[PDB]
Amino acid sequence: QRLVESGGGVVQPGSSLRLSCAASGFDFSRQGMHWVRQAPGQGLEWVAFIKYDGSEKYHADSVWGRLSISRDNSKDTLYLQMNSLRVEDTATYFCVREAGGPDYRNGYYYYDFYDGYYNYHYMDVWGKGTTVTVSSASTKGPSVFPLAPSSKSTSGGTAALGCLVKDYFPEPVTVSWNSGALTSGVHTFPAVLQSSGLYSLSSVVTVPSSSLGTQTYICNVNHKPSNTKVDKKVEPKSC
Amino acid sequence: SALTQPASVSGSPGQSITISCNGTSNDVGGYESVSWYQQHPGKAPKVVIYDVSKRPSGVSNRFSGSKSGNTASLTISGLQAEDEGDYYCKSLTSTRRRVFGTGTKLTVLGQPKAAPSVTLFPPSSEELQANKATLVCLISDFYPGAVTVAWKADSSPVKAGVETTTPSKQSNNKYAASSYLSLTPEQWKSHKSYSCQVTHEGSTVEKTVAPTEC
Ligand SMILES: *[C@@H]1O[C@H](CO[C@@H]2O[C@@H](C)[C@@H](O)[C@@H](O)[C@@H]2O)[C@@H](O[C@@H]2O[C@H](CO)[C@@H](O)[C@H](O)[C@H]2NC(C)=O)[C@H](O)[C@H]1NC(C)=O
Repeated sequence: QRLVESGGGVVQPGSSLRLSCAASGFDFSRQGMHWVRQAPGQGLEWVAFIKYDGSEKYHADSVWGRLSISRDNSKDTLYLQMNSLRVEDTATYFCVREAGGPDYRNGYYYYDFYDGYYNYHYMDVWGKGTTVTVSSASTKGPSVFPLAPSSKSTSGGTAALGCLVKDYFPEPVTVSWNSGALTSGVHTFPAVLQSSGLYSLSSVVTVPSSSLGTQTYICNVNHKPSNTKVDKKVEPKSC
Repeated sequence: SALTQPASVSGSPGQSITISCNGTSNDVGGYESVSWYQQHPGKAPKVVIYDVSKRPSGVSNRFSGSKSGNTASLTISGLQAEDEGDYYCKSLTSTRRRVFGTGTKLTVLGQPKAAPSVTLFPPSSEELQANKATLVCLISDFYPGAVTVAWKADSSPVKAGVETTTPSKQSNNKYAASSYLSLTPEQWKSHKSYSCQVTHEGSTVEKTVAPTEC
């Protein structure tokens, strides 16, 4: 059993968006399906449920009339149509399967109409999720500043240097070093969302202290959402 | 309206803990359909209990569940570091809807310590020319994944302009985090030093930068 979400993206409030969920590894036509969402650093929020044959639909009060669930059993696909999007709709969206099977009575297994599953009232399969971001912020490439190595950043034989990737929108940015030739001692930190609505993050690399001034170090920042790429050379300080 | 859970609970390895989940006559108290879900960082939730007390196939028997009136309860015996994460309860409703609990952060205590590596970068000259200034404090290779970050201007505490990330697991299964202090060039030049203080398990590692230094 497998669930794969898609259709997520970054939009301004009032915009529309259509989420899709590809299901495999089981009889999609017989099982109920849920949409569940989780905002960044927040709790799970049940969004909607749809019966195996789509004859019944249920939506949360907070999304009713704006988000709507649907399904196509001929293509084994679950849909979530998102209209009049609001900032609070910003979250990771999960396609989730309703656990189910036959009900048991008088020594008999009963199924619903057309042998559809009865709900067992718990979720047994989750997709990895698709990201939805609703923001008034406009697209913006990152400003890349050097985080130069000095005596106050070295640890004996090794030294730390990096790049500050500042004020971009939206996520994500990816960072490599020396065009991927430098993969050891490298660590890129998760981004912070500043009150400006713009993001910032840092990428750091640990290198031989003796190699400074002889070896060149360039951070390759990539921001596809703005079609921007920046190669930043990091010069060593004399401190 | 979501079901009420405690914000956080914690115990030591081997001992037993219990997480409560409070609903109404139209959800928790109305049906025998309460389920519990475990969520690790950057992961989808996994069910550990359903129908109040039933265990899914392949779930540890350390997990148990019960219910009394409007209060559902998840109990974890023989605590392990593996059990660390967020726990959510879920219930069917009288309106045929589903509702999750507010979730509980479960922390496993008494684990073996790893002190944090702290690297503090002052504002680059380039950023300064752009009439801006950012202090970058990077924290890595610590465990457990709980830290506290405080900033100092000279000797005085600073909270304004501070942005800090929640700790996340590294590839090496340790934790890392970062903190940023946004200043004006004037503010930066106005003080003799700025300090990034990282507290971790009753110990504080502090790094300092000064405008007077390169
Ligand atoms: C979730 O509910 C439990 C149980 O609360 C009892 O039942 C409620 C419906 C209401 O009638 C309460 O007055 C009852 O106490 C709460 O458990 C209590 O927790 C406090 C401290 O947290 C403890 O001192 C009490 O002994 C507990 N009471 C019982 C009966 O065990 C729990 O606090 C609730 N969770 C919250 C409020 O977040």
